[PDB]
Amino acid sequence: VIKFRAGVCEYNEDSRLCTPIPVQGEIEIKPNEEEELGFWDFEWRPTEKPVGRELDPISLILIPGETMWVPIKSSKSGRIFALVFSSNERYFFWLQEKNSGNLPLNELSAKDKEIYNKMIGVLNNSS
Amino acid sequence: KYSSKPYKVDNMTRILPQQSRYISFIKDDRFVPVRKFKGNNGVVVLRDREPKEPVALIETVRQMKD
Repeated sequence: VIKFRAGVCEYNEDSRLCTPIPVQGEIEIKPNEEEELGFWDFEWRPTEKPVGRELDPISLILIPGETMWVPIKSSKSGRIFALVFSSNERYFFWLQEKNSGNLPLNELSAKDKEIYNKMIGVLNNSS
Repeated sequence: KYSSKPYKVDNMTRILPQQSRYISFIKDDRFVPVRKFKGNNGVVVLRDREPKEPVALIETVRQMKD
């Protein structure tokens, strides 16, 4: 699929959060378990121990056509990868590694140029 | 024997099933007796009445996936 560094941790229905929660890992955008549906499954898997807690709600489904990317507007110190759709189906994206520094006015974050270029693009595609 | 004094090692080691029964769980931590030691020593069990408190903490490999 399209793999990116990015950890699990709470979605945060409202209220800019991103508790640490273990769930250390890697993020993959795929277009489902069927691998053709316009809904996009957010596949996690641990690569960094996860505190023995899973923190995956037996797949998290991606509602289609309404994905805004908030990369760090609503900054609150370093990266929490935030999914705006109607600012209430909000999905929260945790940070385990801390590579490529904090670099200013790309995300406003702590893990910038790579994950943003991969992230936007994966969002736009229907396949 | 038994005499009720401090002893050199009383957690883990080699020990003996027979000797384990002379080493019995103290009420003087967060770990509480309810059996005066079980009498068995193949699965342990002292009853913890004061969860997530001082009285050691050294995760095993079972707590890296559970």
